[PDB]
Amino acid sequence: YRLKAYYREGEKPSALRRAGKLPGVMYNRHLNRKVYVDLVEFDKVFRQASIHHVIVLELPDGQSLPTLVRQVNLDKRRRRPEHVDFFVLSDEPVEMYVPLRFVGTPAGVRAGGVLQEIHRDILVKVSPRNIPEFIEVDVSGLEIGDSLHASDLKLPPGVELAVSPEETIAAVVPPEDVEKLAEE
Amino acid sequence: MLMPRRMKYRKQQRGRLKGATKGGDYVAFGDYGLVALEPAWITAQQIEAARVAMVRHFRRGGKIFIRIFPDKPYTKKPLEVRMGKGKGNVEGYVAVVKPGRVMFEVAGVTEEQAMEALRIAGHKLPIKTKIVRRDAYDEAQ
Amino acid sequence: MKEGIHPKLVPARIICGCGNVIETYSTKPEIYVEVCSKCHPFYTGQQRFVDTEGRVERFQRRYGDSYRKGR
Amino acid sequence: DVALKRKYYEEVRPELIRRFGYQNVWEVPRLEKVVINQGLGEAKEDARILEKAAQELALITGQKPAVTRAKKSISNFKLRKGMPIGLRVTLRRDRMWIFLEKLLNVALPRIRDFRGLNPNSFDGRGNYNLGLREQLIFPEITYDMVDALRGMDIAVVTTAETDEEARALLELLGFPFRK
Amino acid sequence: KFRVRNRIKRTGRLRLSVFRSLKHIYAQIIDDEKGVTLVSASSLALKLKGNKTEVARQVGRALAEKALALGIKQVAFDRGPYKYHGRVKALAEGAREG
Amino acid sequence: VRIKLLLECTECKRRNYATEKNKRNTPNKLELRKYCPWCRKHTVHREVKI
RNA sequence: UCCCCCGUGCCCAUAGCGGCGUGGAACCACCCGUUCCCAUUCCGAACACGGAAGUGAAACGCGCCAGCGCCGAUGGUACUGGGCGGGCGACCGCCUGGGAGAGUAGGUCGGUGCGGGGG
RNA sequence: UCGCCUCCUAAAAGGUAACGGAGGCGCCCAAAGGUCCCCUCAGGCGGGACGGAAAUCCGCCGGAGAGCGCAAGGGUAGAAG
RNA sequence: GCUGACUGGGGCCUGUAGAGCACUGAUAGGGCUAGGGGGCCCACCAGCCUACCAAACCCUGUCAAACUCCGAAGGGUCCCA
Ligand SMILES: [Mg+2]
Ligand SMILES: [Mg+2]
Ligand SMILES: [Mg+2]
Ligand SMILES: [Mg+2]
Ligand SMILES: [Mg+2]
Ligand SMILES: [Mg+2]
Ligand SMILES: [Mg+2]
Ligand SMILES: [Mg+2]
Ligand SMILES: [Mg+2]
Repeated sequence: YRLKAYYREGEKPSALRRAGKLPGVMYNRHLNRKVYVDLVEFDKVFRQASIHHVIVLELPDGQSLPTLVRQVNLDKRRRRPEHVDFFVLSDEPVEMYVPLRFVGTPAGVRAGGVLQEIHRDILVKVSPRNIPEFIEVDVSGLEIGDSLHASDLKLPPGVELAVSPEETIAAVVPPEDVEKLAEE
Repeated sequence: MLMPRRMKYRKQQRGRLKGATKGGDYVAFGDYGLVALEPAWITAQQIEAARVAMVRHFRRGGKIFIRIFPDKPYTKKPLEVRMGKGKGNVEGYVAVVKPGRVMFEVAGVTEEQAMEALRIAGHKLPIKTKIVRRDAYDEAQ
Repeated sequence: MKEGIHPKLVPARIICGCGNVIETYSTKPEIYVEVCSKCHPFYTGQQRFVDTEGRVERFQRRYGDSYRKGR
Repeated sequence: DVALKRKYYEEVRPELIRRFGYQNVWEVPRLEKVVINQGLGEAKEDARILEKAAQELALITGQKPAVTRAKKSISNFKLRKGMPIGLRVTLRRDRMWIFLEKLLNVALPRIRDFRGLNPNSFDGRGNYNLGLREQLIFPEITYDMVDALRGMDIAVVTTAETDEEARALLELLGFPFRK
Repeated sequence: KFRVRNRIKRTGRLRLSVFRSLKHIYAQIIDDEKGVTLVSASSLALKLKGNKTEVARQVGRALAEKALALGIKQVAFDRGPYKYHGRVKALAEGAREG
Repeated sequence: VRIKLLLECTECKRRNYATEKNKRNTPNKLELRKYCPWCRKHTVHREVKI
């Protein structure tokens, strides 16, 4: 995932976007520079990049450094990006969100219910070099009652976690049919 | 309906409606959600009318997540009475929603269904709405 | 310390219907006693006051045990 | 001259050191306090006090007790901001042995009853806390002065920690147990 | 935290803070606002006698002796967890009236 | 105040006054107290009525 | 001057809580006693006194760690002095100064004067 | 409804209206006052004779959520308790 | 007889906007879990299950004129111009 960046001296952020670009920032232990990216181009990347995969930025210095979004601030109304925080990866252990790929048809669905995916991620610390893609999850078997979570996942090589780990990550809740009105 | 079970004060001033949303602008729970495009007091009967519409569309299926909550006291003076003699009585409760708030949102239902489901509930509301689905809502790392 | 009120504090005798016991140091001379007459710790006790008077001697191990019921 | 005294210094003290023990002549399980609260039988004080529990029970352990008083509001218990309802007595060192020892193995007995002391009853720091059905019945009886069946609840705080270190101290000191 | 620290009730300058150790009995005549300890005097940590309520009765006049050389004739007493008793240490001079 | 009743304090060595309030019922009846006079100053005072 | 400890203040969590070190030579504490001054709503527990066999266990002092606590950018918003506009209205936008709160990167298991005893 | 007190409305000094929103006062205490000396809470979890889910106990953990005669607010354990 | 409005620079006094749940309350779902329908029940010694009710507590989402861990812009005042 390749996304290009550019430097910002210190001129009206309102202009950058009133143009067509998306102001932002880069940082970690050392280094922290005000940068920016083309809005319509950064979106096409993020749509898949998200914060689960590493976004390789660039610059004039032709230095393709690896990073990942730390947080994207929205416009509330208009609901679109307004600024991004790029975290430059190193060699040091870092905490990130690895996507949980819940695979399988839970017995609770065919029976009665919906698979509410309480947590579609899980912050875990790891090595930039060794970044997982998706922590699969065994969903079949989950019935209507409570459901597996946190301390129940296959944690890949050198990838522990920064969870409770009691934090429920999923649960099958009965479906809503007919019959309503309780306040008679 | 839907309303607070307890309170420290039965009646409260009207307050204003300027500003964005303060919070609750990203999906957070389900797969699709209905977002508010204008400021407005959404009443308990409106919320209910929408939710039932939902559960009614996709009969026996998915989970609906009502995210706004009517906890603000709406007041009204007795029919044909003059100004004065104190504040009116509580007619109902409302939810102060500002532009951007994701009011409702569904889960566990086909995309096509999510749409027509959220569309209908929109009609029940007194403001313009927009349907959406998980995206840059992953506010994390 | 505390002057007044306090008891008297004086040694006497801890009798005992089964040999001497604790050494005076309380405030009582006579007493039923009975340290334990059978401790109780685990066993050596549980003298379960139920002993059916003169057990055995009658109705005992007779009437013909199990027998050749196997046939 | 003291009764148990030896029992602890002579016995128990060593069996522990090597069963546990080691190094310090201090990190060895030993008692330090012995308090005991009555509460006032199955009916508290009343303006017409009681204080017999005081005067009597006081010297059934050798030394008058103090007087505690409630707090907070009662409503359905009959009390108020308190006054009195207490009458308890702590005490350590000498009297601790003398009271429980010259009463541990000779007094506690007699009271018509079952097995040993309730096992699962300790916690941390080993303190235990039994609690006879009050029943002022024996030892030091010398009848008369009989108004209520008021008795008490004994609290024994020891050094030690865990439950073994503590239990080991009592068990090997003279505390029949578990059922 | 037996807290105490009644010394907070100190306004008037020059407090003679004390110390009741098992072996010795220290003492400093400190002037706050400047955060400086003017005079002083220690127990046998200064050599003297051997008896508690004794070494004190003198470990005092000693400190009082030095203090006068500096004109410091008026101060206030102290000893945080004091209890003004036993090792009380009465002493001439030191126009403290105490 | 109906039950409190406000009384004064006489010099007993003669006349004088100061005046305060009592509380007949609540632990009370007859007030003796040390008060500094004006007509010499330094004595004991009792109740009265006025 | 330089390390250690004993009292004292200032700064008032990056100054603590909790784990894990360790320290007694000295000081300190725990202890040994409680006849004596003095004590407890009852207990020499606490105050208090006279000591000196044993100890660092406790408490305390001094280190180690980031997990809780705490501290916390840079950017970008919000909001807003002042100025100028739009919408029937609920409200909203541009200019110019000021500019959070949260969040993120990250920071921290203190700093420091005066007087004592000791190498 | 009419005087007094607390909070809000009141737009971060003070002040600020309406038949605006929500509660109190018309006492009391000789100890609930002065000073000196000690003491520290509520709850949470254990363990507890009668013991509710708070009587009083014992052990940790607990900076204040307890307490402070009565409304509400401010304040407060380095005490006003 | 230069002290005025207004203004520049200092020093603080403050809790609105905003925001945020640490307090007081309000909150949807989920987890865990005292109870209570009740359920297999070996029957008192516990017990096991529960797309019902459901504490306290934690997680995710929020709400407040009489909430505030936090907090502007400004405003007030004094000094020098
Ligand atoms: Mg004001
Ligand atoms: Mg103002
Ligand atoms: Mg007094
Ligand atoms: Mg001028
Ligand atoms: Mg002027
Ligand atoms: Mg100015
Ligand atoms: Mg506010
Ligand atoms: Mg607001
Ligand atoms: Mg100014």
